[PDB]
Amino acid sequence: FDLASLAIYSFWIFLAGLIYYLQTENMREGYPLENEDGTPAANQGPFPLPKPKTFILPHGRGTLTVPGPESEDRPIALARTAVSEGFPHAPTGDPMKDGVGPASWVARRDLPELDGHGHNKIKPMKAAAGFHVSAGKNPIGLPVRGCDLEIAGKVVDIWVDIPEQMARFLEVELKDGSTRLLPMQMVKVQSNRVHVNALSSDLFAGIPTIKSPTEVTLLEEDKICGYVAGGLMYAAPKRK
Amino acid sequence: EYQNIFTQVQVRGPADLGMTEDVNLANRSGVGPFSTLLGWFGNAQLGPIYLGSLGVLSLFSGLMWFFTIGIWFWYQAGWNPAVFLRDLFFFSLEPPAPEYGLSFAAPLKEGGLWLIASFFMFVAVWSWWGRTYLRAQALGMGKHTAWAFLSAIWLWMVLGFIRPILMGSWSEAVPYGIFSHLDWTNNFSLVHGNLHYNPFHGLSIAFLYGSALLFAMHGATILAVSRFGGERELEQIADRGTAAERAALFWRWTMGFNATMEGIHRWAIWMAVLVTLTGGIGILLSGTVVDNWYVWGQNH
Amino acid sequence: ALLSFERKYRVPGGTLVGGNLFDFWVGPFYVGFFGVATFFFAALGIILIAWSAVLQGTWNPQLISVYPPALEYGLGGAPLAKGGLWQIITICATGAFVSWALREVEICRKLGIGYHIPFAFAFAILAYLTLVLFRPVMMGAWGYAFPYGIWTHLDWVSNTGYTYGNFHYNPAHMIAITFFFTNALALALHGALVLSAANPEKGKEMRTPDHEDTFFRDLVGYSIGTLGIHRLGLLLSLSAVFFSALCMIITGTIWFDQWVDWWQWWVKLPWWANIPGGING
Ligand code: BCL
Ligand code: BCL
Ligand SMILES: CC[C@H]1c2cc3[nH]c4c(c3C)C(=O)[C@H](C(=O)OC)c4c3nc(cc4[nH]c(cc(n2)[C@@H]1C)c(C(C)=O)c4C)[C@@H](C)[C@@H]3CCC(=O)OC/C=C(\C)CCC[C@H](C)CCC[C@H](C)CCCC(C)C
Ligand SMILES: COC1=C(OC)C(=O)C(C/C=C(\C)CC/C=C(\C)CC/C=C(\C)CC/C=C(\C)CC/C=C(\C)CC/C=C(\C)CCC=C(C)C)=C(C)C1=O
Ligand SMILES: COC(C)(C)C(=O)C/C=C(\C)CC/C=C(\C)CC/C=C(\C)CCCC/C(C)=C/CC[C@H](C)CC/C=C(\C)CCC=C(C)C
Ligand SMILES: CCCCCCCC/C=C\CCCCCCCC(=O)OC[C@H](O)CO
Ligand SMILES: CCCCCCCCCCCC[N+](C)(C)[O-]
Ligand SMILES: CCCCCCCCCCCC[N+](C)(C)[O-]
Ligand SMILES: CCCCCCCCCCCC[N+](C)(C)[O-]
Ligand SMILES: CCCCCCCCCCCC[N+](C)(C)[O-]
Ligand SMILES: CCCCCCCCCCCC[N+](C)(C)[O-]
Ligand SMILES: CCCCCCCCCCCC[N+](C)(C)[O-]
Ligand SMILES: CCCCCCCCCCCC[N+](C)(C)[O-]
Ligand SMILES: [Cl-]
Ligand SMILES: [Fe+3]
Repeated sequence: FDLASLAIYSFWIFLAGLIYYLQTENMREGYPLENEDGTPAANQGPFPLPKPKTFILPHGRGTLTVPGPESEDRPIALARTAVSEGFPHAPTGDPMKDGVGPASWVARRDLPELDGHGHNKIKPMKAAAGFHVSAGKNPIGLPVRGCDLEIAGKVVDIWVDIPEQMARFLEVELKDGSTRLLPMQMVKVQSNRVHVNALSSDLFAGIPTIKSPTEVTLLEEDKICGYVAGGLMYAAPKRK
Repeated sequence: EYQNIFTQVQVRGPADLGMTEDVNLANRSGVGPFSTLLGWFGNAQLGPIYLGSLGVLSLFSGLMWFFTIGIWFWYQAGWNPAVFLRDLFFFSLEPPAPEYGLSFAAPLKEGGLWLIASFFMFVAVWSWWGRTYLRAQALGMGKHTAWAFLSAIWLWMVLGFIRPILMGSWSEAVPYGIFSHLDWTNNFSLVHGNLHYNPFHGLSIAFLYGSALLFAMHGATILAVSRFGGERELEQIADRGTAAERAALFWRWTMGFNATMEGIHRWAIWMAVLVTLTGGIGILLSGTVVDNWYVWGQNH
Repeated sequence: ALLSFERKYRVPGGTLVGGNLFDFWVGPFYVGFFGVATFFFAALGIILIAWSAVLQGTWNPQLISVYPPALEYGLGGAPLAKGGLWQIITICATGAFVSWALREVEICRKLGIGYHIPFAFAFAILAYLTLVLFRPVMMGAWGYAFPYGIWTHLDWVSNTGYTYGNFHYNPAHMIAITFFFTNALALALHGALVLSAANPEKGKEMRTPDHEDTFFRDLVGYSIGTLGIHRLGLLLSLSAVFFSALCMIITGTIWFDQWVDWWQWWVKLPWWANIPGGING
């Protein structure tokens, strides 16, 4: 029972408590577990639910307390494929339009994210005084091409994260004159074109639209990004 | 498929002068140039930097440490620039010999200079710690950075100050040299019966390896959901989005459990600080309480 | 059981093999074909470990050790008790690691996310194969691989390193270490920065990412950004492992002397090589 033996025993005790604390802290979202019918699950695990904490959000946007009563706050167009638990739930309609699977989106607040000074974090470059392309290929004017090798539109503007000085969306003008946003992370800027592998040219029109031409909300961002990511699975039929 | 490792199109605007809060704007420099080079991988803006009394003190004190070791290397090199560059990695500023114990009466060339350099390094590191605390305070932020820094300071304090004192001799401290401080590390293990069998050293390794495991996991995860804006982690904490959900579901389906967007950063900060926290303990017990770790290990 | 938000993501599709045959979950775990493969290899390797323990004569996990064949076996097969079990367990381990990664790929497809995670895991796999496959083969014997034992495999590290003096002087070893230390440095800072912004001083509102930027510009005059730090962390951890495999694949294959001798090309440059004085004069 020398001093070194007690240090290492003490530490293992400390570490078991640290793990217990870290795991409960990581249960402030998505818990309690549910059955596939929405009801609470009987077996919740050995770790209990943590006690609520409160974040005071800046810009008078309220406060968040987690854990709290959870809600999807949106309809889910899926149906059970098995009586037993553990099997896929099959889309009942058009999964890209119904926003399920890889096309899923979360019902975030229908407000734009703000920067430290209370201004919209993301802005079209035509509304961002002083911003420009400093390196690489400027995609404005370039045609946008889908996974079917057809042209869907041309890039008309870039939406930039101003505090971070980063391109986040390409505003693409469609054949009918309207525009859509494309995640910067899902496009390939080439010399003479912008290639989007996730969608076919005739699926750009289906990208959810924004209600203001100079701002995009967190809800809109989730709907846009989910739709485009869902094309990798659901637009593959006509992928050249 | 675009992978988001390097920026495709850089954009640049008016420099960001930053948040004000209670920062004393008198001590902020001007903005530096933009770096297209860094812009491919991160932000291209350089500066501004805050520079108060502590920063100046840390900076000046840190350069005195640097210069102290330097003139000693030029003296070992016989003042020959050719010899200086040849044997740069072999030069070493060693602590006082065991004979002097914990005395500061060691002549400069027999560990007296090592004591001066250690004083400047001591002032530079601790003033820099105070800097990480007050910079966060001035912005109203938590002090998680200063506390994580203490963990690294702990191991440095044990190696060069706490343990030598408990051993009763400055000669137990580490020398200032590239190759010399590697040799010190190798001899420390041989003398103490193989550190592989110091359990706090094995724990330290588990957390070092685990820090690379966790950052690869976390970095790769955030990039894989950056198509959903996953890197904007603070707003994902205040308003969970599909980025945070897919990230959690990937790991739940893979290994059976998962984190939250906030909770993963608690896993991270503890994984990293436990490296130097356990390591400092293992060193502090070597030679004070345990002489031979292998032999000690065979009784437990 | 599911997370409150999980159901909408549990759709069919994304598999690479078997269509919908293995497209289901057991509790939280996704199966898929490579979930079955993983289970097969893992179950088989664990039996062979228990079998080695019986041949060894102990059931204490701290003493079990499966050794590779003796050098005299070269790169041929060995009898089960004389290195064969190590050989079969190395096959099973490889099967499990690779199956695990392809399962992760199937989970990326169902969730519509990038493939960065299995890509990063493949670096760890490459490092395992460097030590148990590439380096033994280039050296001509399985015995150069390390034994599967909790403590015996640390002895192997020490024996292998001291065969070349102080392994510290392996220059690729230095680089790998630098990335390991820098990675833990960067992980600690990143965790602390997010938490300091989400959990500010008492009586304060949640901070913004602009505060995170400002804090680091105030501290060191530069902020890499919210995206760049995750890029950086991925890079520091993989680079560390890359140079680790590199520092070993060259040890015993193209370099055979003590690693401190490698640094003589600098010391013995014929111009200053003979200038008197210094450490090497
Ligand atoms: C990497 C270069 C060297 C090496 C050098 C060292 C040194 C030096 C040390 C270790 C240590 C450990 N090593 Mg080793 N080790 C190597 C290869 C391996 C491999 C492998 C398959 O390649 C494995 C699985 C291990 C496993 C282990 C653990 C017993 C221990 C803590 C690791 C850890 O937490 O890492 C980070 C990972 C995590 C935090 C995630 C969790 C991982 C858990 C802990 C893995 C448990 C594996 C289990 C014991 C073995 C398989 C069980 C099967 C059911 C049969 N080593 C090679 C040969 N390893 C330390 C120790 O205490 O050893 C006694 C130590 O000091
Ligand atoms: C006396 C010993 C020698 C020495 C000799 C060696 C030797 C010999 C080697 C190293 C290697 C390493 N040394 Mg050295 N080294 C020494 C001193 C040090 C010091 C120090 C501070 O003194 C440090 C910091 C290091 C640092 C390091 C790293 C660069 C590297 C280990 C990481 C690695 O490769 O991971 C690679 C990662 C892996 C192997 C993990 C792979 C995991 C697989 C894919 C999955 C496993 C799954 C698991 C079984 C599942 C469990 C599931 C359960 C649910 C838990 N050495 C001294 C001088 N060192 C090693 C190296 O570079 O290897 C390539 C190596 O072989
Ligand atoms: C590449 C950078 C770092 C990294 C990254 C990394 N590791 C990863 C991943 C990533 C990105 C994953 O996605 C994957 C994962 O799911 O993690 C939770 C994983 C993973 N990294 C793990 C471990 C691990 N990673 C390590 C290191 C690293 N991982 C690097 C430092 C280390 C060490 C020693 O440093 C370990 C021990 C696992 C927890 C997990 C992979 C789990 C897996 O493959 O599961 C399927 C296999 C089994 C369930 C077991 C099979 C059993 C075998 C048949 C028998 C065992 C034989 C073995 C040779 C025994 C030897 C023991 C002795 C050496 C003591
Ligand atoms: C930002 O977003 C993030 C998250 O969400 C918001 C996260 O959630 C995570 C995950 C990370 C954590 C939860 C932290 C804890 C992890 C650590 C410390 C790593 C170390 C991990 C471990 C020690 C666990 C290892 C576990 C296993 C290997 C599982 C055991 C294996 C089993 C049971 C077998 C697997 C099952 C099958 C193959 C299928 C079954 C087969 C049949 C035939 C039935 C990350 C990285 C993240 O960035
Ligand atoms: C042209 O070149 C010039 C001359 C200009 C140069 O400047 C060249 C300079 C260099 C090339 C610098 C080279 C630098 C090195 C080789 C540094 C290597 C450093 C290490 C390996 C780090 C080891 C540090 C470990 C120790 C022993 C740290 C001591 C810290 C203690 C906690 C402090 C102890 C304090 C003491 C004893 C007393 C002081 C006061 C107190 C209140 C405690
Ligand atoms: C161009 C360089 C100028 C001088 C540099 C000084 C030396 C820094 C050394 C190591 C720390 C590595 C830095 C990375 C740590 C960043 C932590 C983090 O999470 O940052 C995210 C972002 O900055 C929040 O918005
Ligand atoms: C590195 C050690 C990791 C240990 C983590 C242990 C925590 C496992 C939590 C399982 C419970 C999860 N569940 C069923 C409640 O969702
Ligand atoms: C010695 C290392 C200690 C580990 C550091 C862990 C960070 C948690 C501390 C929370 C600090 C919060 N606070 C009150 C200062 O804002
Ligand atoms: C924060 C995550 C904690 C993970 C803990 C991992 C434990 C690794 C086991 C190492 C065993 C070392 N020891 C004491 C036997 O020498
Ligand atoms: C010693 C390390 C072991 C940690 C491995 C964790 C196993 C899986 C975690 C629990 C998931 C399964 N569960 C409890 C939800 O049924
Ligand atoms: C190494 C890559 C993975 C593929 C190898 C598959 C071998 C194991 C066979 C398991 C499948 C068995 N079964 C009956 C479910 O098809
Ligand atoms: C299923 C994946 C196979 C990859 C190769 C596995 C490497 C293990 C090598 C063991 C050598 C044993 N044997 C019988 C071939 O001599
Ligand atoms: C040395 C070869 C074996 C490495 C394991 C291969 C499987 C890892 C998963 C593939 C990674 C490629 N990617 C980016 C398409 O996911
Ligand atoms: Cl300051
Ligand atoms: Fe993060």
